[PDB]
Amino acid sequence: CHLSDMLQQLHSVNASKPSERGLVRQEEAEDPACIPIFWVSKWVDYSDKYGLGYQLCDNSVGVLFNDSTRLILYNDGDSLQYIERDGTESYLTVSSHPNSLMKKITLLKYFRNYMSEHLLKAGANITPLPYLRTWFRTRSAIILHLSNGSVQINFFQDHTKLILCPLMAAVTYIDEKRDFRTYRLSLLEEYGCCKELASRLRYARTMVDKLLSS
Amino acid sequence: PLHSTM
Ligand SMILES: *[C@]12C[C@H]3C[C@H](C[C@H](C3)C1)C2
Repeated sequence: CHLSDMLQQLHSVNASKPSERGLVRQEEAEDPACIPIFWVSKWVDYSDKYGLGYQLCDNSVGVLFNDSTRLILYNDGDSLQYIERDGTESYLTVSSHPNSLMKKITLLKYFRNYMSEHLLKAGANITPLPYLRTWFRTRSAIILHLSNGSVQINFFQDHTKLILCPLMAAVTYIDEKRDFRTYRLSLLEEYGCCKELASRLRYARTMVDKLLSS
Repeated sequence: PLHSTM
């Protein structure tokens, strides 16, 4: 799911030692045309019993249940998409659905209501349907792999975040002050970047390796 | 954390 391409993109940038330049010109690597359309704006880890609930930046919500199935609710508040473990996609609505999905739909409603009333929305000041294919958490970050190939990594301690988009060969970095910047990885290789971002990109490569090994 | 940032 574009993971191999992303790995190669990261390897190239990391091997170029972006923070070891006579003059780092990170700003020259920005590319407004590569701004992502979708990213995870909120999430709730209730995997001890049900799964991982999350909200995308367009206000749609979704859940990757422990049984590896997914249920997505569009931002119109009624349209739904169910994805089986095998990837088989089915479409329905909150008002018209099979009884077999009643429980998962109720669970999604609970998740929606919660995230809607609580938590900050990541990338709120930025103007941009995939489902969550895979996710895992390390001791320092949560890794989210979307069906459109994007990989998002949220770092717990400093709240910085990376949204990797392999189709655009781009990466969006949200720093501690919530500054949202989108870069072309090829330009980061050419112009370099600060030590902090370089470190996050090295970590990202390792996280992509994990997604590939899973 | 068990949820994203508040
Ligand atoms: C999460 C993982 C470690 C860092 C921080 C605090 C605690 C230990 C729970 C988030």
